[PDB]
Amino acid sequence: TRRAQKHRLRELKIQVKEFADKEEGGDVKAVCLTLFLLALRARNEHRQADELEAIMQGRGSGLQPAVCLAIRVNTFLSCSQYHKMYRTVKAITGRQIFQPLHALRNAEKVLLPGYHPFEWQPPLKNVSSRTDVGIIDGLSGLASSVDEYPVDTIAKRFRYDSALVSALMDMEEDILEGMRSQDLDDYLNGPFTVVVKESCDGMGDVSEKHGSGPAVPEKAVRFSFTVMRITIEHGSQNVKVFEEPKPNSELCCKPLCLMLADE
Amino acid sequence: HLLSLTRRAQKHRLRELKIQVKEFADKEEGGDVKAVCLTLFLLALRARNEHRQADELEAIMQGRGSGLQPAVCLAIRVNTFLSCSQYHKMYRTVKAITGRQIFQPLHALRNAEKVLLPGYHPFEWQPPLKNVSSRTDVGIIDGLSGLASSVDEYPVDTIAKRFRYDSALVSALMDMEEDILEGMRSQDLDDYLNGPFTVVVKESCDGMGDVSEKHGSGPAVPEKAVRFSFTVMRITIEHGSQNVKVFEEPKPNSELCCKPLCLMLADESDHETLTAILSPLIAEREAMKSSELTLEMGGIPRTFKFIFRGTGYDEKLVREVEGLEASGSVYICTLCDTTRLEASQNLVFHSITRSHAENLQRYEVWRSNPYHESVEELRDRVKGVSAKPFIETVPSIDALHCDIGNAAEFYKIFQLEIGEVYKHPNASKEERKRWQATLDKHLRKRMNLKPIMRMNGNFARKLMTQETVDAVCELIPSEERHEALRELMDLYLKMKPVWRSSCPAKECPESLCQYSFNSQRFAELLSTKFKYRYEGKITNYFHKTLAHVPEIIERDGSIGAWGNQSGNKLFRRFRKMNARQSKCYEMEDVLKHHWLYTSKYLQKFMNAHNA
Ligand SMILES: [Mg+2]
Ligand SMILES: [Mg+2]
Ligand SMILES: [Zn+2]
Repeated sequence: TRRAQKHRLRELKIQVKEFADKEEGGDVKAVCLTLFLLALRARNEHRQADELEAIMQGRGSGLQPAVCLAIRVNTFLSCSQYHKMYRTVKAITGRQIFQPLHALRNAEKVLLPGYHPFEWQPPLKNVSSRTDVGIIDGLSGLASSVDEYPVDTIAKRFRYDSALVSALMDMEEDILEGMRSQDLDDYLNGPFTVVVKESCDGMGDVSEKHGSGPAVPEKAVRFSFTVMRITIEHGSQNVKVFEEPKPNSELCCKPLCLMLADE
Repeated sequence: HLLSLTRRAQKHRLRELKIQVKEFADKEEGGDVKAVCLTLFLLALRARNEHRQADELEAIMQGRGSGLQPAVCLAIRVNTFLSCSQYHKMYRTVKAITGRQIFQPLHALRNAEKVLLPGYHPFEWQPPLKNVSSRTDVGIIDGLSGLASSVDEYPVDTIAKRFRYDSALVSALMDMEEDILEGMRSQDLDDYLNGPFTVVVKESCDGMGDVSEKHGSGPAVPEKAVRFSFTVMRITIEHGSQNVKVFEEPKPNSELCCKPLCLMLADESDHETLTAILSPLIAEREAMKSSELTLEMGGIPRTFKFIFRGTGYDEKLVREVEGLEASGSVYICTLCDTTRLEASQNLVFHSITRSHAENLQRYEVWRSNPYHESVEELRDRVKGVSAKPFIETVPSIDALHCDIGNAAEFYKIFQLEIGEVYKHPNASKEERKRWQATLDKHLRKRMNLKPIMRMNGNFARKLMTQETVDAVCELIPSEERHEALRELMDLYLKMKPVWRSSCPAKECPESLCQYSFNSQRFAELLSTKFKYRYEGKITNYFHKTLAHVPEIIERDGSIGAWGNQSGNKLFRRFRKMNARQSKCYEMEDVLKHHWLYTSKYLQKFMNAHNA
């Protein structure tokens, strides 16, 4: 019990106390912690040593909902099985480490375009000033009644300014880091210059028809954009505060609209 | 500060302290530096009244904290349909964003899944088990069992992968070890108690329809698949002379308790390949029927017996593997030798007069024909036996077929009673169609029901109501017919709980009683009041519901059910998400995944959140 181990190790306790008062001057905590960690790492059990170091330094047990949403999107996970795994881990570990679908969807709708405000010095004629709208119909109010031109291609689209400001907002951290690295302060103003490239191409067969075989050669198309250069001109010359490492990749192709129409 | 220095600098500064601690350890405890360091650190941590951190440290050292034992992560990965690459990505991402290793690596998961696959734990048998190898570290094997695929032989294109029967049973027992221990502890029994454990096991076999994954290119091949699985139904033990059920399955006819033996790609109607694949399993089963397993699961030797019951066979397969004709025979009852003509006359008075030995005898008589009789008389003397049986089957029925048959009969009864056919000897088909349309419109207007020729269970359940028969009888005069229909509906609703309770011996024994009485009353009412339905037609489901219900109850004591599209979707998901190519390792991988999915250990670790 406690009394037995205390009676058996009081000598070691007072010895470590004297040695810490002589060397560290009343720092038995750090001495014993470092000794325990070194022993556990020499025992070739670095897992428990790292876990103890994390739980003693003050590292959080759970994680932010943003990382959960990120891994859920990058692993192609549904909602039912995700909730199943969440509740299973919460029941096994006792504590809550992951995050339910509520905060996940909250962070999702926060990150989606059409959330944070912005403005334009010109009035931007033929464009509304509303700034809380995201996905809309790609038909743009095209009347498709019985007495008009037949059309059935479902199309969805973002707003160009909305998607643009959303991309700028999610790359704000990277461009601020670049500006801090390129011998520049933080209280800087523009006018920043952003080079945006546009691209669009078809997809081919996107229909997994299995009812009777090959039914229709349904072809789709996507219109997208990509940011690959952000510069600022201060004083005389300029400095490229952001240059895309590999723009010809399938990870920075910000999409605008999707249509189920032939090329 | 000391916490800011690297491990190298801290080691250089505390070498003397470490030497003193280790020499004290080897001089007092005798080379126990680990335990003395743990105790010293725990005391130094508790010296500042840090009981929360002390309890967390104790939980971490014990391993019951944020460890995520490889079994739990394996269950998660196998249930959420997670591949190896995506799981490794998630693991490394969480480890980098958290710092600690909360999940497990891939090799730990491989070890955890190999410790559960069949052919790992040792076992033995009291009999030598002739014609069976004694090797005990084999898992997935080719289901053909030394085929003859040479070019000069009968061609066959199948991929059969199977586990060994004894290996699968030992794996299932090692899986349910904890469950049976908990059960015997809850049943007020000693922790140490040898066998023999009477293990009643259910046997089943059914196809999977279509498992092809061809996106386009037209309907190239049907590619029909088929499986063969078992399910441990119950375990019983005795203390002296009195028996006591020590383990009973909560959901026998479920999907999470389907332990698969073999998986192959062959048509169910393909008889020769099915026989060639299932002969080794039948041989193993008949050799194990009279053996004694010995295991060391609970630290002490435990003996095991087995009782096999092949009740998981549908009608299409029980009319093919048993030797009878598929569908064109006059004989319809799979228990009695009553013809279709005699079944319409004799309703309830029957008995089970079929077994495997008598079927073998009848097939031998058919083959030899020692009496030298004509073909028709020989056929009606062998009671339709034409093929040789090779699997001892125990047929059974479910409530769904019974109720749909009763409703299909009552629908035509309503049509015949609304058409006034008792006064019209010969009617016309168009007049009967007009009767049907009028009845459908009246029902849709009063009861608000949607008629359809395609019959199912929901239609039969919603049609069998007292309000329905009242609404369809209030139209016809001569209220004596109304009273007859009332008595018929009353007898039906009194007989329903017999097969709609799953336990007549405990749920409703009074309903089980007087069954023959009410059945005879119903037969007398049908043969006297409704003396017109005798057209030489009778349904086998209705015959089994009338006659062979009490015998099945006395044999087993339950009916239950069989959720049609249940296994095919799971097989397709396993074959698409987590499976290999080459059509050779694909079946092994899907079988391993299905076995890991049907494990009681992983399921218990999963559904533990309800507590
Ligand atoms: Mg192109
Ligand atoms: Mg079937
Ligand atoms: Zn019968």
